[PDB]
Amino acid sequence: TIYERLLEIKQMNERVTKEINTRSTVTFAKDLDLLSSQLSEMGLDFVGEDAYKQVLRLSRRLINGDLEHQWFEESLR
DNA sequence: CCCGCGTTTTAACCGCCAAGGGGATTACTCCCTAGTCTCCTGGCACGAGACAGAAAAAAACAACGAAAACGGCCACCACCCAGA
Repeated sequence: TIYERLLEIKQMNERVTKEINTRSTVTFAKDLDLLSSQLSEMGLDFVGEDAYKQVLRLSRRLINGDLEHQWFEESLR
């Protein structure tokens, strides 16, 4: 069950790292501050590195309890 | 109408997990309250005077209790209709 729940994350990780590393803003949310800075202020946004390395790192953070089980949900959302 | 007993359904209860609001505490600092001296004027005691109200007597009226009249219901008689 764990292996099957991580294989999909692997494939989607290739594709989704490709995606996330090119998440464009538009023009007018920044001038008027219309984007969600919440997942960035506490560094849960997946910008900067792999997806099948931040999912596992976040899982570790969650098991140790350092990461809320609610914010992990949004970050994976 | 409410108690009693019985199926049938509902949700209370337990227990377990996850999250965080807010109780509780600590440390810093200041602004508010206690305290005190001097000043005085508001509140109290005393005196007074007069009018609001108690009283009162008398009249008006406004609640309590009998016989006649009117209306309604029941019984009896008369008239009309239906049946034998």
